[PDB]
Parts: sequence; structure tokens; C-alpha cells
Amino acid sequence: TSQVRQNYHQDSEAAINRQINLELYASYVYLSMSYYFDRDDVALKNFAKYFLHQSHEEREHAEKLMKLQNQRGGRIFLQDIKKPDCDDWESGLNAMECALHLEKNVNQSLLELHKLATDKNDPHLCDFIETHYLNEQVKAIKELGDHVTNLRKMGAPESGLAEYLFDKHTLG
Amino acid sequence: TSQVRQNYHQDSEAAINRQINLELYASYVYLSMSYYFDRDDVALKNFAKYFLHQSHEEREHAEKLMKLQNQRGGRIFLQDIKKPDCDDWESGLNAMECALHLEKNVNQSLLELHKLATDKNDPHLCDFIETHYLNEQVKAIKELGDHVTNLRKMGAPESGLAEYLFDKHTLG
Amino acid sequence: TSQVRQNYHQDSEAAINRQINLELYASYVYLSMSYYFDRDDVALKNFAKYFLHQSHEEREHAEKLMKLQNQRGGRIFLQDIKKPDCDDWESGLNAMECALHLEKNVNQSLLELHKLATDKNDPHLCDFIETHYLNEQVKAIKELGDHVTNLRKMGAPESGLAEYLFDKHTLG
Amino acid sequence: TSQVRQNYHQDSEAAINRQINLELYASYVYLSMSYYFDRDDVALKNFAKYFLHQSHEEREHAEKLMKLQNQRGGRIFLQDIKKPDCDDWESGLNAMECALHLEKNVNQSLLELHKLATDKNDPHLCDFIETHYLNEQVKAIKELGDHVTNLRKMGAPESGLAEYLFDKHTLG
Amino acid sequence: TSQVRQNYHQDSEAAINRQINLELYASYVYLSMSYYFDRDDVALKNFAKYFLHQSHEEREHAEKLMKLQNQRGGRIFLQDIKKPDCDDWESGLNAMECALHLEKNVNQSLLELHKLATDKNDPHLCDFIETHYLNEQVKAIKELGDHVTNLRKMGAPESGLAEYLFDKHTLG
Amino acid sequence: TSQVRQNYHQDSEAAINRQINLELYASYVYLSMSYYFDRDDVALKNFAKYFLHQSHEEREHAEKLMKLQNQRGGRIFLQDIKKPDCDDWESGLNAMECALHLEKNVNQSLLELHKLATDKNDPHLCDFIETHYLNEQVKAIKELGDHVTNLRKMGAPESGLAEYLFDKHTLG
Repeated sequence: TSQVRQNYHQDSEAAINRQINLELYASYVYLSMSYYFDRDDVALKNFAKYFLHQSHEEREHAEKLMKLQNQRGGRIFLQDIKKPDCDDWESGLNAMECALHLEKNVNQSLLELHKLATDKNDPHLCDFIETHYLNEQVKAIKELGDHVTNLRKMGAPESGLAEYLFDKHTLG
Repeated sequence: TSQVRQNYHQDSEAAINRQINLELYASYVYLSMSYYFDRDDVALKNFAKYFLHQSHEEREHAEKLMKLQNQRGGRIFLQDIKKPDCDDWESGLNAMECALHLEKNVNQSLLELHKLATDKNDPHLCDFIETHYLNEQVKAIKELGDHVTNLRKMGAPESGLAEYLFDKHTLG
Repeated sequence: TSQVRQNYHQDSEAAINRQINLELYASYVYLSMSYYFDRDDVALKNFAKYFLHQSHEEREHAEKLMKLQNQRGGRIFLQDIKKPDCDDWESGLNAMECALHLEKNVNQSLLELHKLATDKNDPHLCDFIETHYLNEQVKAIKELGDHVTNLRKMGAPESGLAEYLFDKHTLG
Repeated sequence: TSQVRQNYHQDSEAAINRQINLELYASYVYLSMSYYFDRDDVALKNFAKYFLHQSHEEREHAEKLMKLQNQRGGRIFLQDIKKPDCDDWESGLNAMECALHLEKNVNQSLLELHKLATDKNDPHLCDFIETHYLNEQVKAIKELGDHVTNLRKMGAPESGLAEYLFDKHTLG
Repeated sequence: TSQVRQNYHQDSEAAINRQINLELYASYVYLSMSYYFDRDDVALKNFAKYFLHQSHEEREHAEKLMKLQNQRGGRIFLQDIKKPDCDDWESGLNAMECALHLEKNVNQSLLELHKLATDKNDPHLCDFIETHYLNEQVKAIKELGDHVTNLRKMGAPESGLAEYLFDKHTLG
Repeated sequence: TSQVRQNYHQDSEAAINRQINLELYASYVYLSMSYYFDRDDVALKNFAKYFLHQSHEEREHAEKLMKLQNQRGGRIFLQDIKKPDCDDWESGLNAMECALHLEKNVNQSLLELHKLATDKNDPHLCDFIETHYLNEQVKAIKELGDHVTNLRKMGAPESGLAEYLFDKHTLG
């Protein structure tokens, strides 16, 4: 019914709305993680800053998807943003592993979205996903994997000195 | 159990968590409103920018409450962020009135929070609420009331020229 | 026969030449529209500037396609540029709607071109179309739809005050 | 019927429209010539730049005539822009000679236009043609004649070294 | 076994390693060509600079592929870099033609890589190849074709004056 | 047969070509080492940057030898560049020790080259080797020995904290 809509299938619109919800959920998870490390009994300021930055970037991803939905003449339908799985993230390493797993889930959702856009012969949507989301996801996953590897090699779970020094030198 | 907690009652902590959820919900409502006016069949860019700015500011309010919760030794417990009441906001005037009503609800919640902080003899929390939230709320309510009044006097609901000119001159 | 030609099918070359003609035709249509609004009995200077800018950008699109044709070793075959459908465009709103319809036709042609490039396994051509034409087309269609919506809500066809004020505030 | 029309005869208006078409045709011819020299089997970049510059200037001439038509209260009536006579221009010298012949035809058309304006006692049109078109045409014809003479003296048709060196030193 | 690997098929990893070897081989060929023209009995400094620049750029292409291999969780497996086909490149024109043929082989390998990435439903790899390699390859092939055409038209193989002047004016 | 050759014995030319191959092989080894430390399961960015810098410098050494070969009228004869001994370098300390051993082999080759140049009474070649290669080799060997010593004293092979901190403070 939109005057601008062209070659934009309904399944693509629904999947874009689902992806919007997933990006908002990721922003919420990162917000929770950020303020876990601000606790007086955790007190790792650079971990908190890192996760707050990630939360803001995920909000940006969601807003770019909403802009895309309006550009193609689809209609945005928002849903509840579910609370994060954990309230206590238990360590810097555990938070990094959870973030890695979350970003891999988001990547899988984006790949399914790209496959749907391909099956519907929507080159603009495929290009939008490739240009703005796929490489960003690969970069984020690689960075999180590097952080997890370094924390593990330092002996992070047992020794708080490892997490302290990683906070200052890598995230600082 | 927190080493920093002092004169911070459990009811105050619970009410702060509830206020965090309300601020996040307000940010979500403003996000929905912002991308309603970005639609090709609505197409009021300055309304969209205004509501996006409000959404970001509400996110900031929520984050400041989370920082307060950590400062006093309370523990943050996040909940689901419920979807906004409407998906179609139907006009600039209707969105402004809904925003006014939302900000008045938020003000009422903050006043109840202040009364609870007073009854528990928590001067730091009372001062935090007064300094960072009460006057901001009064300013926002006054501004929204002015916008609603001007739109009504222009004849906004019937004439789209009113909404167009308000978009350019007041929100521009 | 070209020393540089590689994975460039003849159907792709023919379709590129057809697209060149369509882009030149669009530039001509926008030129006609621009100098309609320069008439003393129409006298909407910002409408004229907008459509002249669009005409120049369409010329740029055509020249970029010609450069592509030479880069891949195809040969350019120019055809007549047909005169525009109308000499009197009758209003700012009517011109905007005609421009929207023209840009949608151009988008449909580009999508058919992309499908042909996909069927011939020509990734370079597909990427060229996606990178330089598809998102530009989506942006142009969205912008024209917004202009049409605003003119309609202002009451443009009946009232010349609407067209006058749109000229100064949106296109100014 | 135009409120601004004064001492502007119908034959003058028709001849101005014909001149607009001729200027657009010249721009198209120069565009074809420019992208002939961009071919991988021709590969004379400065010839291509020269002819593209000429094409843009001819577009400017056409637009100035359209502005004149609106200034005097006449009405623009566009026609088809015929495809250029050649798709393969066969050498730098051949293209230069064809350009010389085209500019001489355009000059002859402008002189007939001036004679018509004189016979209708239209001093403004005569002055417009003299001030903006006649001396520009004489300069262009002289420059093209100089280029043709130099290419001939270098032995251009037989030796590609002549065309190469002319491209770098004269058109560079 | 990599914590970051996702939607990255083993055939894609093997083909990426093969492409790394091909890019390194191209860098080696260009190095040989560059120092052929530095010989006292050849003595064309700008040809040498051109081919050295190409050698460095091919090294950059190889390193970018290695970075890609690590980003996706694949493992780099290096092989011998075979010596170039020729030690005496015999002329500027002959070297340019050999470079054209080499770049066309590299383009064919990249197109096969893209087809493999498409068959394995790997949009990130397809986009990486399209964004960073395909258009660069097309540009390089077009430029080499232009150089070959100009050298041939100047009479390069027979006359050393042609090669001398091409060295100063085109490659200078 | 070269017009510039003077006091340049054939054995010297052959040994220079062998040294060119050895320098290229060293560059390849350092490239392999650099992209080992870029792996997600190793993730020591400053080790990778150090070894990439060394690889580029070895390429420069090879190119300077090729320039020398042309300056004296000898002829360059390139050979295959053999793949590095290892694909998994297993630790920062192990890579540093392997680099030390490689640089000592290169130094031994250069000393044999200098002895050959002395036996052939070639003062220019002896001075070239002394001025551009011998002191650089001694500096590199000393630096690598210092790095190995520090890593060993930190307990590098067992503790990843040692390698992490060496990465940030010494190579950072």
C-alpha cells in the first residue's frame, strides 16, 4: 500500500522487524554487562566502558534497520525487549564469552536474513546486509575471540591480577 | 552485604529499579514515535529528530539511575521493556499529547520515589532526585504543553499545513 | 574481440546500452520539468533548481554506465533520446508524482539488469549495480515520496500557497 | 498570452526551439566522441576529456537558450535528440574534423537565427545571439581548425605517435 | 575447531590459501619485471617504478587475504612461490602484455573463488571478494590494455623512441 | 658483455643472486610468523606488527641487492622462494628463537660473501656489504637475543602472562 514499495516481499519485512528486536536485545544485554562491572565489588572500569560502547553501537544498528524499513515502504512493528539471561556475569572472561556467543547468534540471524533476501531476489536488501552488518559482525566476533584467548592465557578466571591488567592494557 | 552501603533501604533500591525500567520504557516509546514520523506517508523530519533526541535523553536518565544504584551499593535487577502502546501515532499533535501524558506519568513515579526517600530518611537520594530529575521533568512537561497548545491553535488535527509549518519553524 | 573483455556476456552489454539510454531520457525529462517551473506563469524557482540538479545527476549516472561499458570491453551503441511525455507539467505536485513514477521505472529496469547479471554469473556487474545505483534509487524514491506526501497534506493541488511555502521551506 | 511577452514574434520562438534541439544534439555528439577515445583500443585520455568538456559546454548553451525562451514569454517545445551520425570516430583527426564541421553547421544555424531576428526588428534577441553565441562559435571554429592543422602537419592519420604526442602536449 | 569460525567451508579456506599463493607469485613476477628495466642495457626508469609499485600492491593484496583467513577462523598454509616464467622480458611492450595476461589469470582465479563462495552460501566472502578485488582487477586490466594499445600505436617493438617517450609522458 | 661491468667476477655475481634468494626467503618466514600471531587463538598484535615490520625490511634488503647487481653489470637470476619451515610457530619465545637462528644463518651467508669479495679483490662489493648489511645484521641479532633473554626470564613458555606483558611493554 506504500507509494515507495517495490520488490520488497512481506517475509523480508517480517524478518527485518525480528532483526530489529534482536539488535535491541543485544543493546540491553551489553547495558547489563556494562553496569555489572561498575559494581563496587567488581570495579573494572574499562570493562564497563567497553560494554557500554557496544550497547550504544547495537542501538545504532537497530536504528539503521528501522531506517531501512521505512526506506523500502515496510512498516515497523516493535515487540517486547526481553530482559538479559543473567544479572550476575561473574567475571570479565565469562562476560566476554557470553558476548562472543551473543554476537555469533546475531550473525546467524543475519545470515538467515541474507538467505531469505536472496531467495526473494531482493538485491538491495542483500547489499544493505552485506555492506552494513556482515563485516561488522565478523570484526566483532574476531575481536571478542582475541579478548577471550588473551584472558584465558593470562589465567583470568582464577587470578584477578590477570583481569586487572587486561582491563588497563587492552581495554584501557 | 555491600561494603559501601549506608542508609540505603531495600524499598528505595526496589523503587530505583522500577524507575530504571520506566525510563527505559520511555526511551522505547520515543523511539517508536521518532520512526513513525520518518514514514514516507508521514514525512515530518523535524518531528522525528525531536523524538529521537528525547529517546536518547531518556536512555541517559536510565543510565544515570543505574550509576546511582551502584554508587549506593544496591544491585540492579533489570526487567522486560514492554512494547509501546501504539504502532501508529496518527498525527504530530496526537504524538505530542501522548508524550505529555507519558512525561506526567514519569513525574508522578518520581514524586512517589521522592516521598519514599523522605519517609526512609535518605537525604542523599532525595537530593539526587531533586537535582537531576524533578526540574528536568517540569521543563519537559512545560515544553510539551507549549507544543500541544501551538499545534491546537494552528488547527493541527484537520490541516496538514499547520503540522508542516510547526515542523519547520518550531522543531526546525 | 576486446583484449580486456572477460566474463562479460553480450546480453549484459546490450542491457547496459539500454540502461544508458534510459538514464539519458531521465535527464531529459528532468530538464523539461526544470524549465517548466522557470516559466513566468509558474515561477517556482526552487522547484526548477531541484529538477535541474536531478537532470545533471542523471547525466552523471549515464556517463558512469558508459565508463563501465568501456572498462569491461563492451562497445557503446547510442540511440535516439525520446522527447519527454509532457510539455506542461501542470503543478509542483504533478511533477513530483511523475518524477516518482519515472524513478520507479528506472529502478525496475535496474533490477532486471541485476537479475540478468546474476543469471550470467557476472559478480563484477552485480556489485557495480548494487554499489552505484540500487541504494541511490531507493533514496531518490523515498525522497520523492516524502515530497509528494507533504504536498498532498498541505493541500497543494488546490491552493498555490501550499506550493509556494513548500518551495521556500523544503526545496529552499 | 504571456504577461511578459513583448516584441517577440512567433517565428523567433520556433527558431529558438530548433536551436535548442541543435545544441542538445551537439552535446550528444560530443559525448559519443568523448567515450570513443576512452575505449581500450583507442586509449587517448586527453582527447576524451576535451570532448567531454565540449559536451558539457553545449549543454550549457542549450540551457541558456531555454532560459532566454522563458525570459521573453515564449514556450519551450522539446523534440527527440537524434543519435549521432557515427559510433566509431576512427581517429583523433577524424573526430576533430567532424567537430569542426558540426560547429560550422551550428554557426550557420545561428546566423540564420540572427537574420530572422533582424527581419523581425527584435534588437534584444539579436544582441543576445551576438553577445553569447557568435564570438564563442568563432573561437571554437578557430581552435578546432588549429587542432586539425597541427594533427595534419604531424602526419596524424598514418602515425599513432603524432596522435599520442598531440594528446599529451596540446590537449594535456 | 576455531572459536570464531561460522559459515566458513573448508573448500573456501583451501581456495583462499591458493589465492594467497597466486598473489605472492604476481608480486614476484612484477619484482622481476621491475628490475629488468633497471638494467643498464634497458634503462627505462619509469617502467621500473611502475612495475615495482605493482609488486608492492600485489604484496598488499596477499596480506589482505591472509588477514581475511584469520578473521574467519581458517588457517593459513603457505606454499613455495615459483620463480617467474621469464628472466629477460625483452621490451616494455612485451612486459605490458605479459602483465595483462597475468592479471587476467588472477581475475579468472578470483571469479572461480567467487563462484565457490556463492555455491557454499557464504555472503561475507562474496562481498569481501567483490569489494576488495573484483573492481581493482577490472581497473588494472583496463589500464594495462590502454598501455599496450598506446605502445602498439606508437610502433613500440621496432622503435625505441616510442618506448622512451611512453616512459616519460605516460609512466612519468 | 655489459658496458658498465668492471672488476666484477662471476662468482661474486652468483653469490649475490644466492643472497637475494636468502633475503626473500627471510621476508617470507617473517610474513608467516607475523600472521601466526594474528590468529584468534594466539592474538598477540604487537608480535604480529614486529614480524611484519621485519618482513618488509627483508624485502628492502633483497631489493637493495638487486639494485647492486644491476649497478655492477651483473644479471639477476631469480629462483623459487621456498616455503617456511613451520606453519605453527607455537609461542612468542619460540618465534623469537627461530628468528635469531635465521638471522645468524643470514649473517653467516653474508660473511662468506664478504670473504669471496675479498678473495676476488673487489673493494666496492666488500664496502657495500660492510656498509649496508653487516652492522644491520649485528644489531638485529643483538636485539633478538635481548628479546629472547627477557622472555626467558619472565617465564614465557609456561606463563602466557609473560608473553602478554612483553607484547604490551617491549613490542608496544
